[PDB]
Formats: sequence, structure tokens, C-alpha cells
Amino acid sequence: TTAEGVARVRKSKGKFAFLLESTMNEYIEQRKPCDTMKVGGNLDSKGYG
Amino acid sequence: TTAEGVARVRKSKGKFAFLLESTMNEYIEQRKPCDTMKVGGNLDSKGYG
Repeated sequence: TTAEGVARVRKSKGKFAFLLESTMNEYIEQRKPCDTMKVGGNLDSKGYG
Repeated sequence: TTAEGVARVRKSKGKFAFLLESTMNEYIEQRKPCDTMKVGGNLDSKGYG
């Protein structure tokens, strides 16, 4: 689950990075404790239907 | 023209920055005299048709 990926980033002291959709990334970047960040450009361009 | 924007960056001693598509930016970054760089993420995501 996405939540598990977020936890792994948050708990791994910088030793795990998570590949996920920009929408989810940007959402989590605005949630406490505000310890994650989106870096780089997006790797592709698509949409939800 | 794009060429004019490139020239303006190259000749302006750091006092001009040019907003252009990532494709053109990345191409010029690999042309002599290798004095320009793409910085930051892309501002949008789109395509040529």
C-alpha cells in the first residue's frame, strides 16, 4: 500500500526512496510531520480515468 | 527564435535566463560551448503532435 511506502521513507533515515505518482507524493508532502519531499521531474505523463 | 534566446543567455553574463521547452533546453545543454544548463523541475507536462 502507499501508506507502507510512506512509512518506509519516513523510518529509513534517508536510506529508502519511494517511486509513486505525483498526486500521492504532493499530497503526502503537505501532511505532518512534513518530512518528505518530491524531487526531480516526473518520469512520465498520464492520467486517472 | 529559440536561437536568439540561447544567444541572450550566453552573452548576458548570467543576467538573462530563458524559459523554453525541456526538449530544446536539453539539446542546447549538449552543444558547445557547453555553457548553459537546465535548472529546476519542469513547470508543466505536455507533448508535441
